[PDB]
Amino acid sequence: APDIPLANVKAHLTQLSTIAANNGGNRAHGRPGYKASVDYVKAKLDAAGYTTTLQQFTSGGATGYNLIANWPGGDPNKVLMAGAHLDSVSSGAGINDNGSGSAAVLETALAVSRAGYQPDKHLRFAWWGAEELGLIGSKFYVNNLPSADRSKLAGYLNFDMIGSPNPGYFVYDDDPVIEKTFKNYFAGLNVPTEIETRSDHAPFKNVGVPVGGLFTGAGYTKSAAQAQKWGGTAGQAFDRCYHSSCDSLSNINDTALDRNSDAAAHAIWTLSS
Ligand SMILES: N[C@@H](Cc1c[nH]c2ccccc12)C(=O)O
Ligand SMILES: N[C@@H](Cc1c[nH]c2ccccc12)C(=O)O
Ligand SMILES: [Ca+2]
Ligand SMILES: [Zn+2]
Ligand SMILES: [Zn+2]
Repeated sequence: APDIPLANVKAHLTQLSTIAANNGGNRAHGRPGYKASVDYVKAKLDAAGYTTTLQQFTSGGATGYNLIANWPGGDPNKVLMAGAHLDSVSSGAGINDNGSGSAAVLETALAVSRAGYQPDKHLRFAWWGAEELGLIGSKFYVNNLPSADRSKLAGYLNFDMIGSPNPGYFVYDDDPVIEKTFKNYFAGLNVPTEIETRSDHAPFKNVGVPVGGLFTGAGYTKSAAQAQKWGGTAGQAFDRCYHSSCDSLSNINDTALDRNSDAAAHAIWTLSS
């Protein structure tokens, strides 16, 4: 896999921050900052050669969108998916929650094209709408994916909050092959991980698609033991600005964002061979 350039990921976050500022301070479902987020991500993907789909739904009286990006080629009967919700809550720009996951997934999809990669499995990336309303966009996608296409899914990888300023390194304990691929990447860095103990992998998991993912923590408090193994501040939240107006460009730990973006690409390459 390539090394995902941290600066490229950070630059997507800067664009999402500007989009929030230009649209009432947020990127929330039913508000213009969400669709403007979608348009930015879509234009990058289209220019890199993806076949993109805007999947529209209505929730709460307002139009929502999922953005689906298929990399042409690969075995149609073995599809590997990776995704991240692209909506924020309306209190702020949602840069860690979940610009961080959205930017890592986008930069990994751009890296495929830059590398001239031809994965054996077909790759499909997704940016979900309306996750903050209760997984509405990912539930819509799974509910509208015919069973014949569901059965073609080899896995779904989810990235929701991966740049927390006081981070832990959590790996979902779901499908064993996906979990081992992420833990192998962190082992090469000599960075320990813990099992993740309510995001867009749930609708996939619940219909038997193998899932996994990465998370750096939200409102819970970092323990003494976690500060000893990962650094940071014991007794403070992993993300002190969770769902807050302060979930801004300042609310990112660059090392966590870099490690989780690189791990995302590692798993996507490994699992699509
Ligand atoms: N889905 C949550 C974030 C979150 C909290 N705890 C998690 C555990 C795993 C994955 C995601 C989470 C949100 O968007 O605010
Ligand atoms: N995100 C920076 C820390 C930081 C907070 N606010 C900043 C403003 C400018 C530059 C860096 C920062 C890091 O992870 O090291
Ligand atoms: Ca990197
Ligand atoms: Zn989230
Ligand atoms: Zn959230």
